[PDB]
Amino acid sequence: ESLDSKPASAITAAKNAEVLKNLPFADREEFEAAKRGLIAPFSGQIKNAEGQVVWDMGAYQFLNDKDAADTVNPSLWRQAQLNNIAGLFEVMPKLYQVRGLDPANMTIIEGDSGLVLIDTLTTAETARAALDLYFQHRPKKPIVAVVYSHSHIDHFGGARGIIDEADVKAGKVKVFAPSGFMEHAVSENILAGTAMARRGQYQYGVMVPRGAQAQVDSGLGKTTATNATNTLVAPNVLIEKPYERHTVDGVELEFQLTLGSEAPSDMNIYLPQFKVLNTADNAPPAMHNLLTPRGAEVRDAKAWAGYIDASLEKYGDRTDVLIQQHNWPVWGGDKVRTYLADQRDMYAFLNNRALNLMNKGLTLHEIAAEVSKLPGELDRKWYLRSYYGALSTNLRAVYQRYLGFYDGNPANLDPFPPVEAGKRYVEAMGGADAVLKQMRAAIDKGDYRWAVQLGNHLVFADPANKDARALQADAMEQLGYQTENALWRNMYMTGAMELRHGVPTYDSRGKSEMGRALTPDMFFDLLAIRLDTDKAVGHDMTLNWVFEDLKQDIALTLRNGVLTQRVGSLNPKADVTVKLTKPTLDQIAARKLDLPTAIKQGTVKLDGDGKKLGEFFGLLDSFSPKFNIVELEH
Amino acid sequence: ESLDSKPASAITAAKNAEVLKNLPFADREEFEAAKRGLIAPFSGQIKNAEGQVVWDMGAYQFLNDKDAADTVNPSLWRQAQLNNIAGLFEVMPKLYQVRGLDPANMTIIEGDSGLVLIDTLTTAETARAALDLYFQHRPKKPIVAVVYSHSHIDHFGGARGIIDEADVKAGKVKVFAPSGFMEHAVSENILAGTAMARRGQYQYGVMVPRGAQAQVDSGLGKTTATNATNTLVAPNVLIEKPYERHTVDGVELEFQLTLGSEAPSDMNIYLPQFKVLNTADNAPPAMHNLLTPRGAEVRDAKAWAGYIDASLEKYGDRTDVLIQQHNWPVWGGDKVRTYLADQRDMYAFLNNRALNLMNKGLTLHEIAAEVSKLPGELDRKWYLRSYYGALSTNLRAVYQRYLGFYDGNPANLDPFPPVEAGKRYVEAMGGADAVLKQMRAAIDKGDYRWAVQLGNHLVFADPANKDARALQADAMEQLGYQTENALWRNMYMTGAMELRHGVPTYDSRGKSEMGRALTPDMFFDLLAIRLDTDKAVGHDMTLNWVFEDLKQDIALTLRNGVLTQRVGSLNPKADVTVKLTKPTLDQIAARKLDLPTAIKQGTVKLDGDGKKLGEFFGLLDSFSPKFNIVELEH
Ligand SMILES: [Zn+2]
Ligand SMILES: [Zn+2]
Ligand SMILES: [Zn+2]
Ligand SMILES: [Zn+2]
Repeated sequence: ESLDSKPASAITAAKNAEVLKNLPFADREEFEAAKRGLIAPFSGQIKNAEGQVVWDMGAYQFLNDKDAADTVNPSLWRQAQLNNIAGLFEVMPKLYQVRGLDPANMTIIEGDSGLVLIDTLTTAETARAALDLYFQHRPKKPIVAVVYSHSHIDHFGGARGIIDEADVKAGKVKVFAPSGFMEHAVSENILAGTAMARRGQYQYGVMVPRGAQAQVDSGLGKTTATNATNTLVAPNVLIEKPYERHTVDGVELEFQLTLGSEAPSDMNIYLPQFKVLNTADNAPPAMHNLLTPRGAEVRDAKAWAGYIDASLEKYGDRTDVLIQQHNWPVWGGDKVRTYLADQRDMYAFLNNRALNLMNKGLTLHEIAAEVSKLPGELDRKWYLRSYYGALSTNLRAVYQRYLGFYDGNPANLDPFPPVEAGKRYVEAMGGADAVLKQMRAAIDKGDYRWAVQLGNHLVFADPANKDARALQADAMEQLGYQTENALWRNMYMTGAMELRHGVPTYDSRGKSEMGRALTPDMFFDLLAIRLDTDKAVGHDMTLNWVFEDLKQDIALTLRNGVLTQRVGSLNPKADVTVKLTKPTLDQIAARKLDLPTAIKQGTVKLDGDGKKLGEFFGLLDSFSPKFNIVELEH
Repeated sequence: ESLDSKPASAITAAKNAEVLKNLPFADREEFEAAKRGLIAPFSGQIKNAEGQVVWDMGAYQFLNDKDAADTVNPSLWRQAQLNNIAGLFEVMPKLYQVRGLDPANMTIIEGDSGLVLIDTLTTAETARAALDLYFQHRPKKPIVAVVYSHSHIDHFGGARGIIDEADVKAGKVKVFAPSGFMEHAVSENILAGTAMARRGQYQYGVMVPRGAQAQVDSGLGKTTATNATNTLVAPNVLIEKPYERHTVDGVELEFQLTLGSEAPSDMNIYLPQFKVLNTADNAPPAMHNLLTPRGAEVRDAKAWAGYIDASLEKYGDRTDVLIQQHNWPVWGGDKVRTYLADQRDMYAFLNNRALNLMNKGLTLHEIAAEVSKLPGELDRKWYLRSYYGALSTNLRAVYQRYLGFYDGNPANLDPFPPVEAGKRYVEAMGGADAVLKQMRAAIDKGDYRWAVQLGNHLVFADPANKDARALQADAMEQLGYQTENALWRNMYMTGAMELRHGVPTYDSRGKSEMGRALTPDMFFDLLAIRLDTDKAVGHDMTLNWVFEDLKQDIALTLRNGVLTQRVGSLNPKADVTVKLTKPTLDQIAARKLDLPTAIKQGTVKLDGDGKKLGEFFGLLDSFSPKFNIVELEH
């Protein structure tokens, strides 16, 4: 049995051929929108300080000006080509977008004395790349204001690389965000972060080769940046009212809090002077995720559609062009009004149809099966295709949000873990060789869907079964070939790759400098997750922390192996008090500063049982960002 | 194959005998707390207008002063025995509680001139019955104020039976609520209502007969009311700040907002005069659900633990007795502080341990299997047992909250619907007879857990297979006999019953009057759900609605078979304009008033396409509330 990337099968290639028939020949239209406004194209490479490639558009050369392979769905192929159109873009004078040098875009407005920015890109390396391309056709000006459209890494991540941390702590540089920015940014990207990062490797297929048999696109971009630095710098102006007009450096900004939609903290941005609406990530030219593959809190389709409807109302007529922080803009008032209404109708449908079926008694997989397409004319639009988010996932995601993972059927109340259930299903079907045969029968029958369900149990029951991995991976690869959904493809490809070759060595949050923005309370929130309950039981203790610089007081309490904290108080009878400053912690947190060293320097002062601090730090786990996904631990 | 309720199996009874030894012997402590303050006991019946029974405590007589049967887990039997302690209780002079006439409790505070209430129970009938019992021992006074402690039907559903709609509308009776009450109460109980009510039939085993081989208790109560009226009356004063003091009828009320925890809209109530804390449903004497079986939004254990630690800090030192809106109070400051400390550690642990393992790479069923108990002394407390919420469910609920239903493994990206998967697995195992063989072997082995997974496949493949159904029911029954979890037992019993004798004809929301509180926007949010998209595809149209009494305008738009709405505006080019009143709408809504009848009456003015209004109402589906759960749909 082979561990090589197989070609498209008879059945795969045919399925893809059929798609050519079913796709509407209203082509070129969108291509015209992709290309319009282009100044300096980019098809090169971006490197970090050590010389490693962080972004590389050149690897996608194969998509360009060619027809679709059988190893790719034609619809996705098209979308993949569109995201290939990258570089520097003029919308209107004084208004620029840098596309295809990050999964995200960067919108820069040429202010009076300086510059106003919308979004910082994913990484400090891409951000400075973006600006570098800008300054190369436009005059050099400093940065007066930055706009975080949402609490998403691909937008706040490139921050520290283009703006100084202290100009924001002082106020010389104003930074605009949505309400509850910091609390949600740190949850998604830090508190469940190790899981999120690793699952994310599947979402964008980051370690998967770029080719027609492998990695082609990520729907709203190509993929993400590799071996680069995730930064985080907290905002100084928190927009908390539903609408707000602010003015800075001679630019008028109309903000629309779209909280709870695409991000838990998210806002749109309108520019009166230009007659332009920035929907951020709220209306991309592809169905978005209500539940992201990397893992996040479910999003609200209902609120999502209302916010789009609000945009359509409040700015629908006074807009000539709509620009987003992902993909190309849409030109002409008529077209934006139609676009937004279709976008609204989409998310509204997801919510309403799912809720319709729920009250009809359908369970999440039933619903996903029963709704095969968007209703009416929404089906025929290129910008509502399941390229990023899946109609199916999204329908399940509504059931999740309103009712949960449990389907109501007591037979699904307490499912067996994958290893347990695998072993039992294999036995039930006659053992390894019996299922292997059934797998082959299904791969020949071109039922790759069932083959993976079959193979999954087997690989989990016996991960040493080399013929099971090879088969499972082939079945997945085929599913990746057939799928319209750029994200699904990435996941099926990364699946196959890791079934075959194991888990590659790479940390998504290796270079990360996001722990700088962490307040002490967010830090101890992290330590609570880090703490090993089982070891910690028996070692009950209380710890006082006084942050002399921030004049902050936190009371940590470890009881029954559970860690809890009180911000703004101190326990009198605490076992130890730790007097220090934010930066001192910062270096203990990034492992720069040795425990016994710190006490000698005078940088950490102790009152009580010092051996308690040491023993408390001993009780912390560290998380490997390199865990198994398609086979069992470790 | 038999369809009768089977007795305990040798392994089941054995398992249940072992519980006796491992349960802590410090019984009686909890009984003394439940009995304390009892004035008037209740074991009676409560009946509706048509004389049907809505609530019967005497049905549980079998539990009283008797030892546990082999068909019920001893720990649960204890819990059941405590929930049998029902009636009117004095907490302190001027402070009374009505327990065990409803799944929830009623707190009654005697004021300067009238009565201050906390929660109104589930139904008009029970609520009236609670006040009867009170007035039978305390002086008849009017209700001056009501407090909705959270947006759960067991706390707001009985309001209309005891206070007047227009009195609240005017401001004579102050009704307090936590921020966003209406929004979340109408969402959970009306928008997703038919699903939630039916799934709720399982959660409380409503149609399951009460006895040792069937229904016995529901953790924080016995069950819910049957054949009763759910009401809803919108509050007039909303608590928006984290803490608020209010004095009404000479009663000092401190509110602590605890939004996101047990309920989206939720708060605690401190009574400084008394030195008592009402923790509503935030600290019941049992683990609570982070994800409820009936179905609702996931709950935030992190917040949950945080709010408790807040109560502990801000009220723990000035609290002599803690009272709850379910179960008995806890007496003694030292005891309440221990109690709240333990409860906080619990929800903190749930969140933190799950998140720990998540970052370690474990999936939801893996973490469920890995964590078998609460840590340290938390395991040893009666008030933290999984009687209501399950430890496994809650662990899975943390996974759901932060990551979602998808485990990251692409094999599980696109699962088959129950029927599809069932037919395939059955085939893969060698068809009905072969799987029935395997089922039989599993029941003999005492593997009731595996049996139900096996049988579910079969029953869904062919719901006419009476052996399958009968076996699956027996296995479900044993699982029910074994479980400590009141909710799970209910679910397993209801399932076994419906597998055997089908779904009985009962509407939980039969007498419901919750549509009366619905404002027009709410009513249209409901219609968009009710709308049949396939049908309404092709009938695109626009409707203006003007509410003469409310002075409110609503712009309905139906596009691509999807219904959206705009509040505060009218579209000038609408196919029709309707000018009416809220009462008028209600009567058409409750089906009491025909369409053409109303038009004639002058209560409904049309402006445009008259035919259109008719063709719009004929596009809405009706939900049957009797859908199958343990087998595929009708
Ligand atoms: Zn985003
Ligand atoms: Zn983005
Ligand atoms: Zn509740
Ligand atoms: Zn309750």
